[PDB]
Amino acid sequence: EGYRLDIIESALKSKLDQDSTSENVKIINYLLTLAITTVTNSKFRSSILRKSFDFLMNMPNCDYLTLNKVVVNLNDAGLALQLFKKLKEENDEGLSAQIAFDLVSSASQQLLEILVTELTAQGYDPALLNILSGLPTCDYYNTFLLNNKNIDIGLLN
Amino acid sequence: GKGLQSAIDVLDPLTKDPVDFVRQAAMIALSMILIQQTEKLNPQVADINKNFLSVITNKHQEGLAKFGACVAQGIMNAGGRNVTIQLENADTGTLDTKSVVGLVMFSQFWYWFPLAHFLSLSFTPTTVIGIRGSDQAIPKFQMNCYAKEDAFSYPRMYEETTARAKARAKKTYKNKYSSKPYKVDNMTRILPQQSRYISFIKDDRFVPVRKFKGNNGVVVLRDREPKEPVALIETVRQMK
Amino acid sequence: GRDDTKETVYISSIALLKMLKHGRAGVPMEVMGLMLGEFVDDYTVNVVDVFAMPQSGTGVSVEAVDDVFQAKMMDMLKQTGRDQMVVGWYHSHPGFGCWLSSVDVNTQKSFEQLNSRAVAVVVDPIQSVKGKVVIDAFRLIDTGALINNLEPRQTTSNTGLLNKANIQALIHGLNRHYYSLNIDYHKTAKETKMLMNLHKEQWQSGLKMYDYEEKEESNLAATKSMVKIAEQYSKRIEEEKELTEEELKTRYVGRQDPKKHLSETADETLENNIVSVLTAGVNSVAIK
Ligand SMILES: [Zn+2]
Repeated sequence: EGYRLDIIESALKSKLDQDSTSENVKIINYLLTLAITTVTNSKFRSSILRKSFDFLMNMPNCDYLTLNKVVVNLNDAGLALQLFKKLKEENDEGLSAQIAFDLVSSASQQLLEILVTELTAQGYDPALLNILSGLPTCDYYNTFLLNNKNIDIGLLN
Repeated sequence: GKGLQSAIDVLDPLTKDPVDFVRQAAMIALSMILIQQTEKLNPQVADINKNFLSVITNKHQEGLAKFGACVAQGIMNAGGRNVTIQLENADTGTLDTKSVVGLVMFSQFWYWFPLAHFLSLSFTPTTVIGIRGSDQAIPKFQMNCYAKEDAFSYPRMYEETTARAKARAKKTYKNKYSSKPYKVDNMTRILPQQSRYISFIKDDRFVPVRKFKGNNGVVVLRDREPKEPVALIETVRQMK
Repeated sequence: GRDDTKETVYISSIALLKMLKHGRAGVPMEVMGLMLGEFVDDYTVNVVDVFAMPQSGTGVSVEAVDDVFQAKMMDMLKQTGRDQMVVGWYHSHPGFGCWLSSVDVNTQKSFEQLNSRAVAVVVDPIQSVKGKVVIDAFRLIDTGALINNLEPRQTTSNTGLLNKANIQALIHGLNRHYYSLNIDYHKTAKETKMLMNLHKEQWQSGLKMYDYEEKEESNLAATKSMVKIAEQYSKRIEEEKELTEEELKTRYVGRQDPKKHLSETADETLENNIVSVLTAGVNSVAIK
């Protein structure tokens, strides 16, 4: 309410340090809900989202769902680039595939295209490139539609 | 797709008023609230379909009402009944630009009927699909669903010696954690309502890379038996 | 192209006013006049203004299609602009309703063999009221398209299906010989701004108090009427004690209800009195 982001940062850095992964995830998600549903000043919203992103990045173990929410809401290509940098440094293939699929399932087209182009320029693992291209996801959904079809043709007749 | 009851109560008078095109609009909208909903999920679903059949029949109805009922039947039983409309995004908060654009376009079919097909933009499949992640190959594995099987199922098809002699002488609703989890295969219809109750098996050749969040997205598993072969569902691109 | 159902005829203010003035002036003769406009496109038929054809001594039949008058009026209207086509004809059907007859069908056939997209707008000055001027264009069905049963109507829009065909119009045959059209009066800011002047009083009438003898006789008469109505109200309240609802639902049907009269008299005299006070004070202060 007071538009005091620095006080939020100080309180978070004071409290979350002496806490576990799950508890910090809970408090950060509560803060994210408050920012999403209550904050009106869009610039303040972007600021708090960015600081939450930084706090989750610095946190030892990171729940990538929260970072996915943050990068989706803020819609910043560089932040997702830093996220993928950290993920490739950790060399988590399953985490990489899951985060790429989640980003494909929910992201603005411009950000997705820019991130794919930058990842290709940096020459990441081609699995991430093809996944983020969007072809495998739509292909799998098409397969789901084709295999499990159930149509009431009699009703149409 | 939310299936909110109060909206249905408000729409109930609208679908029965004298004015025909209001009936058409109400019928189309009512099929947008109850998309991918079975009679077991909500008692009012079956009567709405009966009303749709009655309006499609009973030739003494205005053409606007006939068109509304036909398009409502088309929407309510969406493609293979395996796809829903989700203006809201997944666990995150997003408008999902494609869906909003498509539904704005579908609301424009008051001056161009061909534009009604634009609603196919917003159609989003309902699936909890698993992949190996090592090679992006779909495996076959069962998952636990802690709910009654009698709810999240496809609706039924369209249907239309003297004693013996004296014997004759005298003749003159929550479904919340119902336990007993039942296996659901991969690549199967997972309603967003039931997606929260979907759970994996603690022991399996494949274990999720993360904790399942009850959404309708893609979950990458982890091969705990990287040597043995298992049956793979082949994607349409795969056989070329 | 089998036409469409979203076709709309756009009638300007000039055309509609001339239509009504000419229709009311010839009751009950079905006067007819041409209709100068332009064909914007397949879906829109703009109409600029109309002019009247003379009514020959035929009576109640629309058959005077004199060509000399039409040619002269068209040629020497061009001298002062209005370079437009002969888009349609309008004829008034006073009293019956909006529907075409056999003679009307033949005349519209004659027009169609010249333009093939000629509307047949039918005014009706008799049954028109201030806000519901009844107007609806018509155009003949093709011919043997009834073998295809596809009378030229492609419902590519809901804008044409919203209008509902009249009951008595179907008796003469609406969807059998002439598919109906839509009517959309299109205005202009200049015209709607300044037609407001019909209800703008003269400036020198607001401050004009009327003679100060009638304003006292009226007050005295209103007070006497109030006294009598109050007495009737007293007897009404007395009589209402012993009456059952099935009578009160129909009791004051044929006799003066001495309550609405009281309220009406009070409101009317109070409004007149307030206006009188304000006028008197305003002139006493400002005029001096
Ligand atoms: Zn006539």
